[PDB]
Amino acid sequence: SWGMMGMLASQ
Amino acid sequence: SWGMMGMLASQ
Amino acid sequence: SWGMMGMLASQ
Amino acid sequence: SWGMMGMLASQ
Amino acid sequence: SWGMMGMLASQ
Amino acid sequence: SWGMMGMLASQ
Amino acid sequence: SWGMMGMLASQ
Amino acid sequence: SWGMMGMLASQ
Amino acid sequence: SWGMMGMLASQ
Amino acid sequence: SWGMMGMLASQ
Amino acid sequence: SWGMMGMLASQ
Amino acid sequence: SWGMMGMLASQ
Amino acid sequence: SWGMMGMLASQ
Amino acid sequence: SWGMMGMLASQ
Amino acid sequence: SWGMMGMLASQ
Amino acid sequence: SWGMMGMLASQ
Amino acid sequence: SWGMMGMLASQ
Amino acid sequence: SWGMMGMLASQ
Amino acid sequence: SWGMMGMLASQ
Amino acid sequence: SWGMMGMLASQ
Repeated sequence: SWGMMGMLASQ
Repeated sequence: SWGMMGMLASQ
Repeated sequence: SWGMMGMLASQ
Repeated sequence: SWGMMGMLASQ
Repeated sequence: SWGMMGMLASQ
Repeated sequence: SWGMMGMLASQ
Repeated sequence: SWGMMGMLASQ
Repeated sequence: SWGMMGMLASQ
Repeated sequence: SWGMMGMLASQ
Repeated sequence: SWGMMGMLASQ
Repeated sequence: SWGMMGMLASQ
Repeated sequence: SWGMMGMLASQ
Repeated sequence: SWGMMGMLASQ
Repeated sequence: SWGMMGMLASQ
Repeated sequence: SWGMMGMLASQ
Repeated sequence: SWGMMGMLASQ
Repeated sequence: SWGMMGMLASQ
Repeated sequence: SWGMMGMLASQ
Repeated sequence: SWGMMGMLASQ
Repeated sequence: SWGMMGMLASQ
């Protein structure tokens, strides 16, 4: 089993 | 301004 | 079994 | 302005 | 079994 | 202005 | 079994 | 302005 | 402005 | 079994 | 401005 | 089994 | 300004 | 400005 | 089993 | 089993 | 200004 | 300004 | 088993 | 088993 999380934020 | 997030889960 | 979630927001 | 989200589940 | 949900909003 | 949503379920 | 969903929005 | 959506399910 | 999303599930 | 999700947004 | 994301899962 | 996730954001 | 984070777990 | 991230998992 | 975490922040 | 993670950010 | 950190664990 | 990081794990 | 940690900070 | 980590930062 495997999981991934990705987040990108910019102003 | 910008923002994006993503998640993936697999069992 | 598997699931995905994606979100994108911008001003 | 813009925003979109998506979800997918598979058992 | 599987389900999907998609939403898009804009001003 | 604009907005659209969709759902699909399959058992 | 299989399903597809496609959405396109533009201003 | 424009918008179109589509869904297809096959068991 | 523009936005499009797509999902495909196959069991 | 397999699934895919793709999203594109632009202002 | 621009943004795109993608996910693929295969069991 | 295998999964992939890709995200690209730009202003 | 900018910021991005990512996590991956595999058992 | 620019930013991109990617993840790949294979069991 | 293995996990990874990556973070990038900038002003 | 194997996994990879790559991130690139620039202003 | 800039800052990035990373961690990897493998059992 | 620029920054990139990468990780690879193989069991 | 093995682990790694890397940190970089700059003003 | 083996792992690698690489980081590059510049102003």
